[PDB]
Amino acid sequence: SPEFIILQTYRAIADYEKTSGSEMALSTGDVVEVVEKSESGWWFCQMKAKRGWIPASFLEPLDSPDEPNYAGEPYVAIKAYTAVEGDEVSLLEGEAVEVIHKLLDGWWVIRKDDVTGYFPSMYLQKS
Amino acid sequence: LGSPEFIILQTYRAIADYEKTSGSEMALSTGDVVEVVEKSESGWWFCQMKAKRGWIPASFLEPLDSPDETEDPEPNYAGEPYVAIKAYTAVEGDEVSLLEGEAVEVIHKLLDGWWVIRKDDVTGYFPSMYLQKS
Amino acid sequence: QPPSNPPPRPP
Amino acid sequence: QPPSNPPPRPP
Repeated sequence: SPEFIILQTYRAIADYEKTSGSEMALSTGDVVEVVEKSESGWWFCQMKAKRGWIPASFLEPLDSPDEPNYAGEPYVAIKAYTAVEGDEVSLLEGEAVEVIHKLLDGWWVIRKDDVTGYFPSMYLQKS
Repeated sequence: LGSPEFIILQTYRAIADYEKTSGSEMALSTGDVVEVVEKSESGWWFCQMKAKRGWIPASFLEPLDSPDETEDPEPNYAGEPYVAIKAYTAVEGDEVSLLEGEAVEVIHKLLDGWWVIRKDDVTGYFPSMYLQKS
Repeated sequence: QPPSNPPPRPP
Repeated sequence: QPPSNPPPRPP
């Protein structure tokens, strides 16, 4: 794109429905960043960034829907957590566990004695 | 003046609705396409909605803070010569019908693309895109 | 290049 | 800094 740009920010005051592909829909109150102003009365804009933390598990790759560990890694709970779902594990602070799967969605598969199930990774620490 | 920088981000699609429980989170609707800024082993990912973009009517916007201060150029009641490059049939009672090639006097170049013009004793709105400077 | 029709009149 | 609570379980 261009070498330099001063981006101006404006607010939509009415709803707008696209009538062609190169346009953008607007809802009243939408905050937009103006990229280019044409004397035709059309301005090329992008919706102002909307961001924040979300759960990885609520996401999937744009394309597509997509091993046993018999020797788990030693971890210890740093905060008590009571199981909500039936496949979760209740732990008190200080209780050591075997981490079977360090899953990326924040719910690891662990084992302690004769119990196994899911537990928040944020509440575990290497032992 | 600022310097534009493109940060190539991995993209993912929301598979279910998510409702924010704290301020730094973001709501999701099934099907939303998001860009990933940072991943956390906590299972939380910092993302941004892939932004929509495109052409919109200037008239549907107002300045963020100074919405009462008009940004339009001043009228020029003396008029500036333009000619219609495409015929246009007035739809609204305040619009001007012109045939291709007719000369007019532009008296107000409103930012919204609907300019005020004068043609003999008639004054009204006409699409700036259908006009060309003489 | 902007759309090939004038924008709508103001809302 | 992510939120101070675990993410919801996968849908």
